[PDB]
Amino acid sequence: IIYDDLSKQAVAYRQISLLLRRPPGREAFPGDVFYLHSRLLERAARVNAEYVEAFTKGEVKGKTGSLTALPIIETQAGDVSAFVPTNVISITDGQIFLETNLFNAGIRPAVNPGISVSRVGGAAQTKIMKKLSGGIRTALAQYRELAAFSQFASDLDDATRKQLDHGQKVT
Amino acid sequence: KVKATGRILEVPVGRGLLGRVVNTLGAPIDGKGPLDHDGFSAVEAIAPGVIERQSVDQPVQTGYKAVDSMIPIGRGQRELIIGDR
Amino acid sequence: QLNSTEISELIKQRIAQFNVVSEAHNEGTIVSVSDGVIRIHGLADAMQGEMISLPGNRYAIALNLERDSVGAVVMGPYADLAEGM
Amino acid sequence: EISELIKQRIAQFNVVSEAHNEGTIVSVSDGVIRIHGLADAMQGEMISLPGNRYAIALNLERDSVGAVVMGPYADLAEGMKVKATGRILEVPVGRGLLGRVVNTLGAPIDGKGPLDHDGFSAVEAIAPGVIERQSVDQPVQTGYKAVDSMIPIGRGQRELIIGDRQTGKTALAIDAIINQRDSGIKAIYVAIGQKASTISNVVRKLEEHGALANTIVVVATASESAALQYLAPYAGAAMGEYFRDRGEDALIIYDDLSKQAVAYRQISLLLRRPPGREAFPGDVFYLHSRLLERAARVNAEYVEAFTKGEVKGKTGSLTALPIIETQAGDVSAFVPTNVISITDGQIFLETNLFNAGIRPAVNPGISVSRVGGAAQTKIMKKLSGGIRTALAQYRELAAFSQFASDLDDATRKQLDHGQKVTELLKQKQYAPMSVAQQSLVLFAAERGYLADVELSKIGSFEAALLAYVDRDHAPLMQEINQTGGYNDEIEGKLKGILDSFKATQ
Amino acid sequence: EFITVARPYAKAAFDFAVEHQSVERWQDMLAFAAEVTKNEQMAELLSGALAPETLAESFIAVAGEQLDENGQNLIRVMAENGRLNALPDVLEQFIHLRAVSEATAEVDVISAAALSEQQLAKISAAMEKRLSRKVKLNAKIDKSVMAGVIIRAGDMVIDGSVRGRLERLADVL
Amino acid sequence: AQAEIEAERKRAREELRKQVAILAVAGAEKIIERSVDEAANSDIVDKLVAE
Amino acid sequence: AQAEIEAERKRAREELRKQVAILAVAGAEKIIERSVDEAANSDIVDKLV
Amino acid sequence: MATGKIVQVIGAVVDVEFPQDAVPRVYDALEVQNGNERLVLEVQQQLGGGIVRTIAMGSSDGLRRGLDVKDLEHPIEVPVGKATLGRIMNVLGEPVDMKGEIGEEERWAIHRAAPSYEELSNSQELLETGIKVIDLMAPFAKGGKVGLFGGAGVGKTVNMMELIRNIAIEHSGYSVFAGVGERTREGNDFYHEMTDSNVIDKVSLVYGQMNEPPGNRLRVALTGLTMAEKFRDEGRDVLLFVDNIYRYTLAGTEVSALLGRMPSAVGYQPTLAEEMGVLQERITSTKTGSITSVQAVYVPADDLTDPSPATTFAHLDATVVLSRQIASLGIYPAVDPLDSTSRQLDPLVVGQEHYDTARGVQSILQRYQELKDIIAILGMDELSEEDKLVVARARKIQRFLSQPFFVAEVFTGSPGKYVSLKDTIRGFKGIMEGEYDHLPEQAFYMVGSIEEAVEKAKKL
Amino acid sequence: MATGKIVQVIGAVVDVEFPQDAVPRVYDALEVQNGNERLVLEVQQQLGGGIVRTIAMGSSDGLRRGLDVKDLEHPIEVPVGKATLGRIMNVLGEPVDMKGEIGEEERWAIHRAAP
Ligand SMILES: Nc1ncnc2c1ncn2[C@@H]1O[C@H](COP(=O)(O)OP(=O)(O)OP(=O)(O)O)[C@@H](O)[C@H]1O
Ligand SMILES: Nc1ncnc2c1ncn2[C@@H]1O[C@H](COP(=O)(O)OP(=O)(O)O)[C@@H](O)[C@H]1O
Ligand SMILES: [Mg+2]
Ligand SMILES: [Mg+2]
Repeated sequence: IIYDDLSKQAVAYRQISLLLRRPPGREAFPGDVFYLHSRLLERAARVNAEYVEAFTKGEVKGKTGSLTALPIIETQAGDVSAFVPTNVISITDGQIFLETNLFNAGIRPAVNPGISVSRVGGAAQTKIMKKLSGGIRTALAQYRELAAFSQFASDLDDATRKQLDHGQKVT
Repeated sequence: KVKATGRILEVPVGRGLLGRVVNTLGAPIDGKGPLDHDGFSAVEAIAPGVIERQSVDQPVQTGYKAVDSMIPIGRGQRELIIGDR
Repeated sequence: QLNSTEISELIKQRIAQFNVVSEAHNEGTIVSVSDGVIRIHGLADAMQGEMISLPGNRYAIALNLERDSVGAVVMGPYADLAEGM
Repeated sequence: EISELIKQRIAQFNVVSEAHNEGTIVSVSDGVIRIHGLADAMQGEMISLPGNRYAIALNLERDSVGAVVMGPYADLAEGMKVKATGRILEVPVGRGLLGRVVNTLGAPIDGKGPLDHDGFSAVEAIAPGVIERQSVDQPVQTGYKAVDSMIPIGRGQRELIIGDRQTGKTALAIDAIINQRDSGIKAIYVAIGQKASTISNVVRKLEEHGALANTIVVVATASESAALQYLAPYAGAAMGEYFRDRGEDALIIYDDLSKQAVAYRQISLLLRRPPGREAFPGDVFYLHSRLLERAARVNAEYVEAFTKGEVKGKTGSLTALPIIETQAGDVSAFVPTNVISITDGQIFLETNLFNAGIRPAVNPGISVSRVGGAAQTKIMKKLSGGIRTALAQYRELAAFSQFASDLDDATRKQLDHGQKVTELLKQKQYAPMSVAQQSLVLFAAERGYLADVELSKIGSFEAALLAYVDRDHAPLMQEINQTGGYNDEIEGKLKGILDSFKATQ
Repeated sequence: EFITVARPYAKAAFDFAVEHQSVERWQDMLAFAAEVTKNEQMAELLSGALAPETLAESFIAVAGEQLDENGQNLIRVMAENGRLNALPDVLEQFIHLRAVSEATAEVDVISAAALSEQQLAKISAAMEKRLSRKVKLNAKIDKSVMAGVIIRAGDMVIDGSVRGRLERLADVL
Repeated sequence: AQAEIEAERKRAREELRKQVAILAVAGAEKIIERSVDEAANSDIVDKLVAE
Repeated sequence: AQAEIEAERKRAREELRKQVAILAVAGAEKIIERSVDEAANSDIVDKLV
Repeated sequence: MATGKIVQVIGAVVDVEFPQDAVPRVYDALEVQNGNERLVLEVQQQLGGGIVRTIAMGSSDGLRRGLDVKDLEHPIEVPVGKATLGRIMNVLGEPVDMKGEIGEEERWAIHRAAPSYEELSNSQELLETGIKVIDLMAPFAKGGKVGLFGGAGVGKTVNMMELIRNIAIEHSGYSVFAGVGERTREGNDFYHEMTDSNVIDKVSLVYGQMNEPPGNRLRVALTGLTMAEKFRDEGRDVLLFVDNIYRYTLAGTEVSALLGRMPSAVGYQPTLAEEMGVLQERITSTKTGSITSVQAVYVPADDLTDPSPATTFAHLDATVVLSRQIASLGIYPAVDPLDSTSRQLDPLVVGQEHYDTARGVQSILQRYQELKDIIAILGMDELSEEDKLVVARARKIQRFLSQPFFVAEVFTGSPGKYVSLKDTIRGFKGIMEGEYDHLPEQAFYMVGSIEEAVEKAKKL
Repeated sequence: MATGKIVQVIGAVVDVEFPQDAVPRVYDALEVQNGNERLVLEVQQQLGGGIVRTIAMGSSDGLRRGLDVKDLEHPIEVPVGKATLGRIMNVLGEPVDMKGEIGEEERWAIHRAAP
């Protein structure tokens, strides 16, 4: 399931809440905006085969059902400190950050590694992907560090130089 | 005058919704005729408890190299896509 | 539960005369004075944007016509004004 | 043994009725009770609840009193009867509670029996008037070389220890208290919103490393109600203001005036009072202002008219060291800027010096002392004037030191000497240093006896010099610790001592 | 609580009843208004959002045995402000105001058993010397007092029970 | 270590002394509840009604 | 000394159980001025143990 | 018999009117039939004549005005004792593991006062952990409080699972895990992990997840303490792990305005510091017994200045500040050695060589930080040689702080390493004394002892 | 004769109630016998019904809810002219020095219009 804009839901709930005269909180959002999105998102889950068999009154046996969710949020000028982004970032199992700078630079899809994580991680991969992807994750993060640290040194150590090139290749 | 039907909001649910564009109340808006629902379900329910879960070990493939290599998603995960406009 | 600008001598006048129109609609009494904003009672024949003439040669400009009071801003020194003028 | 005293308590009893006002509790919430009745209630009176708890009458509204509970409140209920005492809040005072740990009400939590206070004082009192107050010109030695050399404290001054978390604010204050073991300056430590195990660790250090006999410890832990935290510092000031009005010097430390401000904010918001800049109430300035302006030095006429002619030529004082915590070093926040305007000098404790290991991490140039060198003793005044200039010159020449060399030898000398005087002004936590020890160490830096020793041994050099001086020339140390005097004969003797010590290790 | 909104109307009524020498009639009129305002159907009419003019007619008609000056106006003006639930408080406000002007105190006495009517008359004359009012004692037989008496005189009280002294001694220990 | 033991002495004495205080006053309450007469209630009240 | 003060309290407790017999009848007449009934001393020993 | 009626239901807050005699006192429980569902309410305020305002310990949906309420004349009371070991419970101490009744001998009220000042007991009995950076920079004693501060995704949970592995298995005493506001998946993954490792027989688990109404998330922390305090009063040494202290304060924020309170500085409740104090002053080691506790602390927006993390800093004996920068750079665990500290880091109570090593390490890394932006703009060639030296040793030290964990093996595909305290000191002293100056930086990255640094250096 | 009563005290803010004929003008000064001292209040706002809201020019501690308040017709009036030279005064024009009474011939109100 893909929720297109949990931000505009938060905005609709704020409108309803204020018209009803409930006390406003930070940025005028009501306090149960965290409860709104948390009760919504914790519904996406995987359930053991005993739950499936109990629910379907015996019809289905040996199967685990699952619901996956991809909520989307818009931040203004990349501000993560705002209320609704803070709530959803706190609730979810990870983040994909998409950035204006990367998109304009032409890195599309404009994913920023090292600011995006998956807390399920390696468990949710095929064994081949698991094996190949572990090296990539570190290589790009440390590549951006070296690329910042060595903007001006015209000559460099080829150990570092090697890494730098490899990072441009994977990017 | 307002009557109080003592029932919470329920929505058409089933296999016959696959391919249908529907409003929040379950009314088709694609104009392709009525739904074929497998009964109704309640909109506001509670989630499965700790004992009823199972861990996530199955992948859902994005198809994007960056996502599926660096930020993998599994069947039951709750990934947030965040950024500017 | 705030007191909406109704007070005991005025209430006693309404107790004595259940219809208020016995006083001329051209006059009223100051009921509060707070930092320049003044709050008249009466003036059923006043319109928004009038020049309400205070005692002395001062004016106050009607800004709010509420159900039971006019709110005005005093053009000049306000500190001389009391209740009941 | 026991029960004849209980018989005596039966004897010491009152059998007749007496009369008072009586109120009924209308509401209970979050430590606030609304009381109907008490037409004779007055602002700041003590209301006696059932259970020997007090409440303080804060709001007087037209039909109800809003009172804050000084204790566990949760068992109070609507329709309980509350009796009006007629008392503005009093606390015990005297020498009998010198050496003991009490709460804001002055009840001992020490566990070591009751107090033998000589009487009581109002928690709220007006400060001494303009004409009743005398100029500060006597030292309070803190025992840290950096503070006592650069940022001198005088008997009556109100220095501010402002810094970030975990930078030694408490360590500096309690070392100040420990150095008073043998001065006539009594000491008070007020612990506002500190956690109880931290307080207990401090109190044990106070007995172990020296004397807790000279200090009154006032405690309001983070588990106690906001009313007790808020008032605590005023109760400590009433205990120190006892000594000031008797003719004796005292030193009070208030630990986290930011926590007192937070407690007052809670009380104000629960009483519905209109909010200000950071939700703090409008009179948050008038909280700390009226607290700290009780710290004063007071003339002999006042102390002779207060005591009614028992002491005659004394001048009492009460030095204050409030402690403030900034958040990420923000000096423009509301409570810090209030307190910085109220006080007269601050000891600014920067965090990245502390991380660097230069402990104590005082930061000169931003830390000043508005009382000046009239608070220093003479030998400390003569031997400290150059230190300020040498560190100022090291601030600017530190930038050069990072990456550059083969500068002019004038500059090279100046920079090096700056880096080694910086190395000299650091010391271990629970070692306080007497005026003679500080004096000679500064003389060693100022007269150049270190200029050939400008290497890592400076710590060993100081420890060896202090041992040597104690071993051979202690009557000089007695004479300097007595007088603080300085002259040509002392200057020559200090030269002779340094010249001899260089020949040793 | 309605005490604050009661106060302007209770003062206007009390200030008015002495202009027309009928305090005693006004008091029972308000006790009437307080008893009807408790009725379960009348409270539904009060909560029912009629406009004040037609609601005023729907209340004034049902309470017709009242003077033109008294009933039809006080009930209407409080109805426009929606204060009619204040009426049980307007009553007590009115009574207190009267007891104030008449220099009276409705002293209460509490005891484990009846007093000898010499004890009680002594109590009256002594409270009238302690205060400066004509007192009006009313007793209560509370067995927890065990012995002695409590005298309560409005906001002020005078404990002479043995139970209070027993629990005071228990804390002097 | 002597001062620490003296603190435990005072605390143990005080706890016993408060226990016996509570027993004494509960017994006095029962004695008051049973040993009483109307001429003694009136004798007490005649100290009260003087004020 | 902690075991000493324990056994000292144990020795005191029995002797204060005697003294508290006295105090109930003394104080329950003290609180009413008039003397208590000698007969009513029945049910006082209930306090004892 | 039932004795009160519901008069308002605004969101999660329910008002009940009672007779003006026998009004329920604060923190009492009340009971109402929400249809077939028995719903508990907790009393928060006595306001007005006969009315009490209360919070639902369950969903507020399905309540009508005029429902009857029965007042239980006690607080929420929970099972305590051995019968709680191996069982998951909710805030009310009802089993959620479907294994049947708890079978408790005794039940205790979750609201109780903290130990008196004279009850507190001093300790410096330093625990050893496998983690290099923590044992170097922030060692902690048995009976102390430890806080893990971080923003989202910096390693709070992975660290706490590692510390549970290293400390709890050697610990022979019972432990409590309080999952305040935890993700339901992570709670199931933990339960299965303990069940497989066979350590579930010495842990009691209380779980209040994100989906639950605010009263549950508010009060579940106190049920954790009430169980740990029962074990402490039996005289045991107890390990208490709290999954987020932050979502207790947040559960207070959500309901605070509906309770009528005026808002405070950042929208927090006016009672934030008292609410934190009353909870955190119960978590102490008394003369009878010791509680040792590890708490994770969420840092909203990654600013350590926000009132909620700012107040809790003043309660803890050790504070391990994790940082998002170091995590983004890929160094794990992401501990900031400059911000993190312990009050047990004293030369008197640690070995004086430990203290000297720690002061050296911190001095060096601070000296690197100020050079960073200078190199970034003006370039490395405009350092001097002794700074080029200290910038190299700084990088070697900042690699040797990294470590593989047994519980962070699934993420990275490598075995897990446990380093003894002595080996940690010996390594960092050797690096600072330059005995390994000639080895590359990667020879120190993701390794165990310095003997393993020379073995991997040989392979390099 | 003192013609008003205190009706509220909230911190430094005191509210007093007068007859409807007697209500003070906006910056008038009032005096209360708090304890044994005299407390000056400055009026700030005329709320309705004869209540005026005021700031206490001094300590607010010890005020009961029924004390009688005297209404001065002038604002705060202070000694002016040559007699003030060399003297230290408070806001109310009273000596905080101990030299003695200021021998003024004239007292002027602190509030007036600009030239
Ligand atoms: N001169 C010193 N030398 C070495 N260590 C010191 C010195 N002074 C203080 N410390 C150490 O610094 C740490 C913090 O000290 P302290 O607790 O006084 O800081 P703080 O600013 O009071 O922190 P908080 O504000 O959190 O109470 C303690 O471990 C203390 O032992
Ligand atoms: N030591 C580590 N080794 C490998 N990956 C780690 C480590 N620490 C954190 N991570 C990665 O960062 C994620 C976020 O940290 P985690 O503790 O799961 O959540 P939080 O830090 O918010 O509690 C982990 O799920 C994992 O993906
Ligand atoms: Mg500290
Ligand atoms: Mg986590």
